[PDB]
Amino acid sequence: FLELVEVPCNSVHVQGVMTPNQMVKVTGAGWDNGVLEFYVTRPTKDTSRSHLASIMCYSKDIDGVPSDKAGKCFLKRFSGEDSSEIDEKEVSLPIKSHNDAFMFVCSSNDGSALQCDVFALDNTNSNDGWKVNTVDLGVSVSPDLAFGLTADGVKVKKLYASSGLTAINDDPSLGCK
Repeated sequence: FLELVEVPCNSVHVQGVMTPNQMVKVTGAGWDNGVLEFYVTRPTKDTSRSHLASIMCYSKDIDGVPSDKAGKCFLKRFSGEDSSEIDEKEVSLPIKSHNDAFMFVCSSNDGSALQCDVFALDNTNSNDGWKVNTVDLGVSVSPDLAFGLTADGVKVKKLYASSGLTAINDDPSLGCK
């Protein structure tokens, strides 16, 4: 959307702060097993990182997932001061299954709040089209935010950021290649 450039790495690490209206995009075709986690981390303030926010999606198509979790997604917020968990909350997102294709598109409208558009193509009925819901992550932009996925076997993971965003593209520890 607009001028998105692929980030040749495994996650999107922003240099500095996100100005308003730039975007980062994380896409995949699904995952193999377990929970899908979309993360936003920030630098801890020795040079380590801490979660700022997390979206965890439980597949409706894996036997044994609790009935109160299966096919649901949850937003976990963390304190931007002591890295403490503030709260968890169910959020309405179109990702229902680990066989769905999906995209996360995150931006800050005013340089302060972070929100993401979450797109999914439901595998269990891929004959409907794409669906999208927007989620406010309920945290504020900090310098040097990182965005990515943590999951067992994400299929065809690709990453993009706005042209005007400074994204790390040469750190071998981020799988940059």
